[PDB]
Amino acid sequence: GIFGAIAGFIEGGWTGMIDGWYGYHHENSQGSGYAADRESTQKAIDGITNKVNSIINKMNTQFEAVDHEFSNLERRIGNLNKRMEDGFLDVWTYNAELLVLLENERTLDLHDANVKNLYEKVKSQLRDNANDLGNGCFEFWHKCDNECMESVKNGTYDYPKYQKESKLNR
Amino acid sequence: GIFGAIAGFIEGGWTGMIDGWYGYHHENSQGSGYAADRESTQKAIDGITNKVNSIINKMNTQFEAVDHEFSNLERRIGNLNKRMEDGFLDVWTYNAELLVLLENERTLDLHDANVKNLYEKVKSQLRDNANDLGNGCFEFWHKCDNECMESVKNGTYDYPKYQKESKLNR
Amino acid sequence: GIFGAIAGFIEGGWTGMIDGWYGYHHENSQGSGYAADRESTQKAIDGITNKVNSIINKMNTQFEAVDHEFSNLERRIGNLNKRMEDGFLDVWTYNAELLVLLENERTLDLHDANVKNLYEKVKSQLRDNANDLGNGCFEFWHKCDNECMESVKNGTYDYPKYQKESKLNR
Amino acid sequence: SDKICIGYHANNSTTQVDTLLEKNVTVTHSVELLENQKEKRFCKIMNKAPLDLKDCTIEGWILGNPKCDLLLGDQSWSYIVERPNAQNGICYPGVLNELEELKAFIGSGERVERFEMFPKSTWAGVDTSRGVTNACPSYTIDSSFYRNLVWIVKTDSATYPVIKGTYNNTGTQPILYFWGVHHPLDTTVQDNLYGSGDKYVRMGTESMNFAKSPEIAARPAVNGQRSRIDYYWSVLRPGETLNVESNGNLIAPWYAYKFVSTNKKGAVFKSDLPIENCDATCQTITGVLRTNKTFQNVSPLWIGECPKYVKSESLRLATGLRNVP
Amino acid sequence: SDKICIGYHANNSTTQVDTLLEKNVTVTHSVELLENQKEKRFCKIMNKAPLDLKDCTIEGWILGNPKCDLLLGDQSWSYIVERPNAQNGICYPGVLNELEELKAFIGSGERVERFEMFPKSTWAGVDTSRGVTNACPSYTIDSSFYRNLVWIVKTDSATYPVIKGTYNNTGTQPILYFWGVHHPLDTTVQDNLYGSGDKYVRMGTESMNFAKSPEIAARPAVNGQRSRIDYYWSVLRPGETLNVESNGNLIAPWYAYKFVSTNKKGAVFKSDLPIENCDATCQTITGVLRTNKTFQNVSPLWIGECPKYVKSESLRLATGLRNVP
Amino acid sequence: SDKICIGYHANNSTTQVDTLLEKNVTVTHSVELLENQKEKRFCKIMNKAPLDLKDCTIEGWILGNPKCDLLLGDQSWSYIVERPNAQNGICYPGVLNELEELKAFIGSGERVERFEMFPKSTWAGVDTSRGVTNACPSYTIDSSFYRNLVWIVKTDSATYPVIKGTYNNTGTQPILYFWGVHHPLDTTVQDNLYGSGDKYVRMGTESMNFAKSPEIAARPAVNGQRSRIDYYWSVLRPGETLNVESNGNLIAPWYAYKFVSTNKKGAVFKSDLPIENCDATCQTITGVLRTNKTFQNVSPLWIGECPKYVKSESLRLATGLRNVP
Ligand SMILES: CC(=O)N[C@@H]1[C@@H](OC2O[C@H](CO)[C@H](O)[C@H](O)[C@H]2O)[C@H](O)[C@@H](CO)O[C@H]1O
Ligand SMILES: *[C@@H]1O[C@H](CO)[C@@H](O)[C@H](O)[C@H]1NC(C)=O
Ligand SMILES: *[C@@H]1O[C@H](CO)[C@@H](O)[C@H](O)[C@H]1NC(C)=O
Ligand SMILES: *[C@@H]1O[C@H](CO)[C@@H](O)[C@H](O)[C@H]1NC(C)=O
Ligand SMILES: *[C@@H]1O[C@H](CO)[C@@H](O)[C@H](O)[C@H]1NC(C)=O
Ligand SMILES: *[C@@H]1O[C@H](CO)[C@@H](O)[C@H](O)[C@H]1NC(C)=O
Ligand SMILES: *[C@@H]1O[C@H](CO)[C@@H](O)[C@H](O)[C@H]1NC(C)=O
Ligand SMILES: *[C@@H]1O[C@H](CO)[C@@H](O)[C@H](O)[C@H]1NC(C)=O
Ligand SMILES: *[C@@H]1O[C@H](CO)[C@@H](O)[C@H](O)[C@H]1NC(C)=O
Ligand SMILES: *[C@@H]1O[C@H](CO)[C@@H](O)[C@H](O)[C@H]1NC(C)=O
Repeated sequence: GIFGAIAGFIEGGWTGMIDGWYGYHHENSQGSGYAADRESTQKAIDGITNKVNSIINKMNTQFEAVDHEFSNLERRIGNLNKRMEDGFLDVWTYNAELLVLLENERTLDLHDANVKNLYEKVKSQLRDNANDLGNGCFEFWHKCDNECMESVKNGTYDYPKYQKESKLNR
Repeated sequence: GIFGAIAGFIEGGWTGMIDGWYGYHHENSQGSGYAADRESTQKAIDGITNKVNSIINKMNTQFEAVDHEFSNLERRIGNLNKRMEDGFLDVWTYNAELLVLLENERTLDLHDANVKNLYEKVKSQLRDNANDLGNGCFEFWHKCDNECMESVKNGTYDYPKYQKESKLNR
Repeated sequence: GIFGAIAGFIEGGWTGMIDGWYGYHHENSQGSGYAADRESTQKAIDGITNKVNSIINKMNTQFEAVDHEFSNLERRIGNLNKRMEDGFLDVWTYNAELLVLLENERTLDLHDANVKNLYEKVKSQLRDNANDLGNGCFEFWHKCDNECMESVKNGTYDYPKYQKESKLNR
Repeated sequence: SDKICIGYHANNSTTQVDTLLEKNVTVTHSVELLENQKEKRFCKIMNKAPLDLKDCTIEGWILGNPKCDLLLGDQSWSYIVERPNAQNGICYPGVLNELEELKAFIGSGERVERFEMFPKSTWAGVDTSRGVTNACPSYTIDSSFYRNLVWIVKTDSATYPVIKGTYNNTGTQPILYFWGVHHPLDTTVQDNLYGSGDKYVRMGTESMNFAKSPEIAARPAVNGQRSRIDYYWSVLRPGETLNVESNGNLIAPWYAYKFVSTNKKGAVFKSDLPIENCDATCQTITGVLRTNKTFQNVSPLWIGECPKYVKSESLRLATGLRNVP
Repeated sequence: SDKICIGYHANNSTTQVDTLLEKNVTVTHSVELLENQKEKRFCKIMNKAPLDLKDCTIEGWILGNPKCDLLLGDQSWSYIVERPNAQNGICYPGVLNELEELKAFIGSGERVERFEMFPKSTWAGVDTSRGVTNACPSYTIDSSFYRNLVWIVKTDSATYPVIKGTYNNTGTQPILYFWGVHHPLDTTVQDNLYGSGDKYVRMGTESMNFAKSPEIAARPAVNGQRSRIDYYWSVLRPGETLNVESNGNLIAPWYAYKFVSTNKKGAVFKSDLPIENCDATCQTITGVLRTNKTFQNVSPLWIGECPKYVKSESLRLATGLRNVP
Repeated sequence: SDKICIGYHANNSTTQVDTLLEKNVTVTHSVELLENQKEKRFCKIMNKAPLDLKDCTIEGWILGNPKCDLLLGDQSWSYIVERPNAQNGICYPGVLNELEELKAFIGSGERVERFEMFPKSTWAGVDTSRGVTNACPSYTIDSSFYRNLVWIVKTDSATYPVIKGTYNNTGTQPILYFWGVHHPLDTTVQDNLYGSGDKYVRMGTESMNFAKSPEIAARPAVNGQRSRIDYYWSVLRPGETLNVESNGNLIAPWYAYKFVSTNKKGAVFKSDLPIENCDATCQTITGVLRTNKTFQNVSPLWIGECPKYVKSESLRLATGLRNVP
């Protein structure tokens, strides 16, 4: 990726996160697991689906080649027809083949960005109440139960509460 | 946005910032207000204008269909002409419709990036003399009057002054 | 660039870094110099080369215009031929000219991103064992000899080891 | 210590895509936009069966070659299938003038109704019943003639008089019809069949005229004939009238077709492929496609609603992300 | 505590654009690239008025149908407007040979000057002063003839002699000219008009020759005529000379046109629309566009400098950002 | 204090590229995709030399104009170079029928072998040994005739009898051949050369027939001739036989060409440029390109393997980054 996250300062993905494209893995005293971020996953499913359908929709016309015959005194128009029919075939073949190449590049970047932005959102809340650890993982300088985990995921963390334990554990 | 800022870790725009595309909102003892960043707005206007004019310029040729008639013994070339004329019409209709779709995607990303880069510039001056907050706002660890506000915007902040005041407070 | 680094919160490049596209400039007691990051440079050379070769490959067909003559009673098909031949010339000229315009925009962005990501990698290892000056430079809060320099470049820095030394000095 | 980590999906996919930057990139999800499968057969389109000309060409069918009787009468068709080795076409050697424009006009239609345009009694003072030839047999009679034309010759007794005929197309449909001019190999046969004297065939309509004269000459033998016929065709439009006038050498129109034009585009497929009792919405010269895909690499020639033809082997668009399990 | 925030513009815009990722995205600023407005009329182009053929077709105009006198003489035009119900064309039934190639040649021009190419005295020993027909009347004389042709008949007394004429094109401009051959319905009329004997019309030039013989036959009545005329046209190039030779059945050239070709491309619009005193730089078959936009969905047919025709309803490009007020 | 800095490459490049966002951007590395250099000459293609028609046109070459003897016999070619001011074409005034289609058929070939198709003795009871004209001289004899045709006239003594000839193409190659029909200026010359009576030329094949009659008339003088010849050409396919029959006015086939078609596409270049002893893989009408680039703005007309033609002056793709030294 160009945003640097997927394969990656976050090397590798998660076969265990079954319900989304991007999300979270946590571990604390009550246990551990995987959980998708629904909002960003869904918003990406809608975008990519729209991209596919827009491409399908814009490509939805056809050049129609034709079976007409030509006499031995119509070599010139016969060949005009052939040169024309191959001409449009070459134009459309190019358009499709290049579009796919370009769009696949830009689709990987989009996913890469969405992962990066998720990571950055978490980073802004936590600040120095956690230690980065460089693989897209954060070690809390404090006790973070499930309610505190959901806190981080829904965007309502509360740095002031925890700044306490966090500083002295630091 | 792909850069994460517009709608957004900065949810919502500002109807009250009338004079630019990107800029600043401040609040202090003397009051509050809005002010565009002229350098980045202008540099985006130049880029988008160039993009529009480059598209206009490359699209500035025409396939010219023709009113010629064909006899009841010229069904084959009559139809060659029709198939050709519709062929180029379909090619150009595709090129235009897809270009607009693609370029509008990329234009929103550009605005998104410029907002994010403004945020990053301010972040670099302020450092730990302010607290990030995550919504594109910075809370000063110190008294920042209007002259100090203009300071931030014109790129001449002066971390060393402030610093002592900021550390006690943080 | 859109990522904000090249010309730039890092204004200016380095004529003295001869062996790569992106890399490092260091200074310490043993001396100073310039050194490319091979991994990221190479990975960009492979990507750009692939891009160039893909464009070459997809453009590897030709519309073939033809020298056939037409009588004074074949003004209509003569002109059908001309209109067709110019038609494809206008389509291919557009495709090539726009592609170049678009791809050059996106190639600069790629370089810009790779410089930004390099900068961010170094920033994550160093943390508060160094101070951000501005042009993408870091001043160490500690003595960093060549082995420590290589340490930063190869991604193995060891924050714990210079943390006590770095905290005094601040 | 408690961790929270940010990350992304992986799965067991081994499907790959290309990008401008990188080839063979494995992704979690993708969609293929191109179809490369076909059923190798011809099916009905819009519930209408195609017309199998079997061992006849378009020429043989439409002129009424006596070995093309199974096709005789009314026909309706979604498209036409001409078998590439069909043997029964022009039995009596000669050229069908504007053949390519005829093959195109026929292809633009969807039905014909055969009817007697000029009965044999139209032609006064001539023999309409011995106009027959071994170049041109049935399966039973080895000397016959096209079922839509009459080879008129003079009576033993007499002179070949001036003969006339008129047909007013008072219907709503245009009529496709046919005639010819006989070109004997030498003077003796000219005199036998038509008598001596400068001969002509003239025809006319509110919008066309025609006039030809016999060109007597021995040409190379084809199905035993060193004579020839020049065949001609035309379309009498609704409201138009046809006048025929000749004093010799006329191969006269007898039966013709009320022709009904397709608002669509039509097709003529030259193919070996079988015709089966199946329905389809897209039929290519090399087979039917049943697909929802927007591209195909089977054939540029078709009828119905097909996908855009391209030369690609594959057009796979990434939807998911890079798969790193 | 004092706050400085970073942010972006919003406004009261409700204008939307589409992207690959998302439809109906409201943006702060945008530009529409496609024109869909037209004025439904024909205007001058390059200050030159178009030529309104009114109740005449191109054929009627250029042959000199007597009801097309208001068009007679010199004309200059930016383009041609032929009204789809025009009544006055070929008055005396027959075919104008290579009609489509004539309609195309005329369209490629910008002026004609009418002049007497062969005066009536050119033709010795014949009557040039009858040659008139009720199929082909003025508004005042109900038996007349094309103003650019002479129907030559023999004098009461005599035989139709061999007649000859020559014209050397010593000008700088090519000449568009016309002739015909009469095909009477029967022998009696042939003998009345031209006498008995094999008849011919021959014409020639350094680069063309022509030879036709009358084809006598009754064809269906059109404006009371069962005879026909085959009309012909050609272009005598600068420096070329024309020789005419006939002993009967010639409809002779009388007046012709010095023709001046456009370096541009020209147009022939078949339309009902009014012609008004207005200027324009872009004229489509369905109206004028006055626009700076680079696309349009009005018509693919035009003259002047128009925008590229596409099938879109709209082509709106985002300039500002997503609007979130 | 110790620094470590992150940064990017710069160099002494002054080369620029354009982007949608910005014009004239200096970059460290770039690649030009468009070729604008050519060698202004014609070279061999696939080791085969082109054919230089020098002071002859295609017509003159292929009819055997006596001033085109240096081209006479067998030829092999990669392409054909016709010089734009070539003087020696049709010497005896007339039209070569279907000229553009002949120029196209010839261009699709790669070799011809010249051979006697009908020896003069083929034609019984006529004079084959005059048939010569001052309109049509060698460099030495100022009264001659096309080397591939015979102008037959009757003997002083006698009548012009019916003459006949046949040729069975038993070979594997198609044959390109030529004939004509003489059109005298007046009756006296008709009678001199061919005698009185209705005259004809008829020809035929398993798949074509031809019949023409002389059209006597004085046409404008061209190289001293007010008579004309209509020239004709055709292709006798392998297995086919040709029968010729005439009683007057035949310009008979004498020599013809066994023609071998190119599986490739062929070219006919109308150009002044020199032909040199050089090899090439891409030859344009205006010069050879030796390049690896994928675009070019030299010419749309070529043979061999050339790059795609476009109107651009330049197509420079950035590879490195923005250069800020
Ligand atoms: C009687 C006379 O001298 N007539 C000349 C002729 O000059 C020439 O034409 C004759 C054929 O008539 C022949 O071809 C000869 O080679 C040629 O010099 C012409 O007959 C005529 C135009 O062709 O012009 C007369 O002045
Ligand atoms: C791969 O994973 C899917 C879930 O999408 C699973 O149901 C399927 O059985 C697996 N296929 C293989 C080949 O392992
Ligand atoms: C992907 O790359 C592999 C090489 O490992 C190759 O075998 C395969 O054909 C490629 N797939 C496509 C769709 O080109
Ligand atoms: C031509 O080809 C061969 C010659 O051996 C033969 O079978 C055939 O009969 C010949 N035809 C004619 C008309 O001479
Ligand atoms: C938008 O804003 C301006 C007020 O400054 C006004 O002129 C315009 O009418 C407004 N448009 C709408 C739709 O309210
Ligand atoms: C945009 O979407 C709206 C639905 O709110 C629809 O009414 C309108 O037609 C759409 N406009 C375009 C340009 O598609
Ligand atoms: C045409 O006229 C010019 C002289 O003004 C002359 O050169 C030429 O002989 C003439 N051509 C003919 C065929 O009479
Ligand atoms: C043919 O159709 C109708 C008969 O009702 C009539 O208008 C017209 O006279 C007829 N045409 C001719 C040429 O007789
Ligand atoms: C160009 O750069 C090179 C470094 O590769 C340097 O040696 C040379 O002096 C420079 N040229 C000029 C004119 O400064
Ligand atoms: C690039 O811009 C410069 C202006 O600095 C101009 O002189 C030059 O012609 C431009 N080059 C191209 C290829 O347009």
